[PDB]
Amino acid sequence: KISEFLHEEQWLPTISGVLRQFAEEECYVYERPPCWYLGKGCQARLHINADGTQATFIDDAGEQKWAVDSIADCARRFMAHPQVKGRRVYGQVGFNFAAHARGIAFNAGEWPLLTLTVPREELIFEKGNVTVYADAPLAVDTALNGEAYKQQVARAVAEIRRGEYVKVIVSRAIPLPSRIDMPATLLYGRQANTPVRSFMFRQEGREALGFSPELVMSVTGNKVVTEPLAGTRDRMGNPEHNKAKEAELLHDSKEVLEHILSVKEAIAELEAVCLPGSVVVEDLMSVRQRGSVQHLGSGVSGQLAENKDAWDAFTVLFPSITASGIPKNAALNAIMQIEKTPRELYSGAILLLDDTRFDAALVLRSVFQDSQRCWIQAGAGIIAQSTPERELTETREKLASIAPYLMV
Amino acid sequence: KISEFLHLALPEEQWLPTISGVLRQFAEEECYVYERPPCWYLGKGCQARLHINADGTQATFIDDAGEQKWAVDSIADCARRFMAHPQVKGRRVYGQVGFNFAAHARGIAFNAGEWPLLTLTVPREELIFEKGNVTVYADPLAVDTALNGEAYKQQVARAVAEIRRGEYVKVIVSRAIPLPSRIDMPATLLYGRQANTPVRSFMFRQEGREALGFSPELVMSVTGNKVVTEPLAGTRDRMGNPEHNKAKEAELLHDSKEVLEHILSVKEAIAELEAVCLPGSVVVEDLMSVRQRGSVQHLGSGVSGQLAENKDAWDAFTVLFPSITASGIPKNAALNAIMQIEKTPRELYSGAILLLDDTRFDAALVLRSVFQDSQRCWIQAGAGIIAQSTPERELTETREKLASIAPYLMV
Ligand SMILES: O=C(O)c1ccccc1O
Ligand SMILES: O=C(O)c1ccccc1O
Ligand SMILES: [Mg+2]
Ligand SMILES: [Mg+2]
Repeated sequence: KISEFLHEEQWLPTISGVLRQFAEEECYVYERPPCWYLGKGCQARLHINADGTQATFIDDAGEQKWAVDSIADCARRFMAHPQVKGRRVYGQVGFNFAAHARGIAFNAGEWPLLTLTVPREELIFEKGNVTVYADAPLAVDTALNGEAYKQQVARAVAEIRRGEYVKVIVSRAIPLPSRIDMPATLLYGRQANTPVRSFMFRQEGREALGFSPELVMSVTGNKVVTEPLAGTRDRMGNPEHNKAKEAELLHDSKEVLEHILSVKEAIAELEAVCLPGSVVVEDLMSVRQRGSVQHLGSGVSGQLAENKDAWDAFTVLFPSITASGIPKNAALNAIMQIEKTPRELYSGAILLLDDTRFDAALVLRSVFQDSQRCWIQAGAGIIAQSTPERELTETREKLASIAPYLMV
Repeated sequence: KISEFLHLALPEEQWLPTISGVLRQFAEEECYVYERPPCWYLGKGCQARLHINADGTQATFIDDAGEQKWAVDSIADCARRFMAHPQVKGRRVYGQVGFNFAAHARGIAFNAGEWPLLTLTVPREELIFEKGNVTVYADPLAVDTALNGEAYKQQVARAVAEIRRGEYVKVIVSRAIPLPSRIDMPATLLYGRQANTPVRSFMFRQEGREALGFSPELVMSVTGNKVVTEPLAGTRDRMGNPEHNKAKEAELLHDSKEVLEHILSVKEAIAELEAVCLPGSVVVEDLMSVRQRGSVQHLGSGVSGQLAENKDAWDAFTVLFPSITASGIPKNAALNAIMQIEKTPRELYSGAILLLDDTRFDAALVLRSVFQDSQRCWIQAGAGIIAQSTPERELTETREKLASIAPYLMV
């Protein structure tokens, strides 16, 4: 039921308003051009806890515990539920969803593995209008702790060269001196970036926001698309510098090899769920501009096989190859061996599910805060040809996409 | 034309021998051989020919009514008029396109060789062999590949230095190996084929010029509105045991120099196809997998597209040719570097062989091939030179490739 219809550069500020006017209440914001989506409150929720041992459903009638033998079956059950079907669903998928779904052992973090929410209220910004439906920057030193990171990379490089795996994303968490103003970081960060999706979610005393550089996955009807980005240079100088960096990226043998290794894995992943011969690269290794950095990017698509749904596709595609590694399960393991803080939502997914689409954005270029931690996180794809010093610099170039725009 | 069908109760072992035995009987008549599995098409004589001379200044139609001079304002239009000729419609057409067709099309200045730029021929008689049946329509040289390796190395060095100066990104530098004698074509076909796994095989004789070879890649295939191109680039040997070969395969697939050399050419192929296709129809159906080609294995990708309404197979061919994998990047600068660096005309080397029928426009790249005319008898092979290339490796590469033809040349 459409409540109001008030008649674009005011979209940004309005969302902030909404987040503040109704702060300390649960909110989910998602940008998928030409629209913004803001959901508020909670009419139904599926919550999977940090170690994947409890699935909780909540709606107005109360709380239920659902059998959690398969998180994907829980997600399917939620989407088919009477309180849910026909409604837009805002979701989040933590990094360790992969290990849980994969029968890989893992150490649980603090954040949920998966949540899906039908909001009580919803604003939609489109065609210089909004539709309502109802029932002070901070300085961040991104060099600190550099040497420990380069050791982690040198370890990864040793493991690859020994043949333990081919690629792994090693990331570093940078703790922030104070909690940040999320609505103001959103506004200020956004104008600094050209992301494929933006998001801000506040739920159960935990907050995350970011400018997603790529899609994990998009499903429209029977067509599945994934969008691996891998291979990076800065775009942090004048146009001349940036354009020389673009040509350099296109012709650098290390960056190109990093890229193609991931596209070929993304092809094999889609092949596991798609009709034979339907998997094609629609865009091969073009440069994508993402704020402080520009990347090689490819679009791969296929047609889901008859016995495969968007959740089967999501479990194979998750996490992005470009945020985990190759082969995926060995990389996931190396990540849990090498990294010392839980990724939580970092390298996970933000979801928007509605009548026409399953949309899943990769969680990078993002900032996170709960009762215990406030941090940003960036990594780099490590291959046999990686240099620890260059990969450090790469994380810093990526961190410059979010870090300068953290408002206190 | 009158036709006859024969079932030969011949074992597989004897099929290739029978074909080259028939070729033997065509003695010194003009003829055209093309293998596109499951068939071998042999054409004999000439009923109708389009001839484009070496400098691209004269187009001639020839049939039983005599010679007619056509306007060379557009080779593509000439080729279109020939296909639409009453003499031609409904017949398989055997074509050859010389390296210099590129430069000419692109209004780049070239030095003409002696071979025609392009010819298309409807033969007078035809034989089609397919799995032991035939349909008729009627009315050991020793070659040292190391010799002169030093001169080639300097050509590679010069290309590399030119790339490092930013003149172009990639160029194929090739070397011609003069041969001691004229070769026996039917015996070369027979021995050379069973040692190769080419996309197409060919042999032609026309107006005192001959060529034969085992094409490793298809410039282009068009059936109806769908155009496929299959760029190959990046090489290792497969001259050893299956475990040596499997090692070389994994090594090819993960070598950053080879992977870059491959993808640079694929993206050029994609951009070329996009100029003549429906927006969004150009996709990569097969990304960078290993293809086995006799003495060598290569990375190949399969790219496809849907032709736009204002464009035909002739339009696709003009943009797709020569193979980026035979010229360079950017194409025009690479064609200029090849003309300044190489000392002999390529003629048909790195050109195309065409088989055109009702359904299809099939074009195979001329590499792994042998040429002979009134003046020269030679083989030829090159290598894709990028910033990372070393002259020693690239010489070795030309020799790995030459080994698909050199060992099988018969007198
Ligand atoms: O390492 C990269 O080049 C990269 C770029 C974009 C997204 C994820 C990545 O690992
Ligand atoms: O240089 C190569 O590896 C190559 C391989 C196949 C065809 C053309 C080529 O240049
Ligand atoms: Mg990288
Ligand atoms: Mg090569």
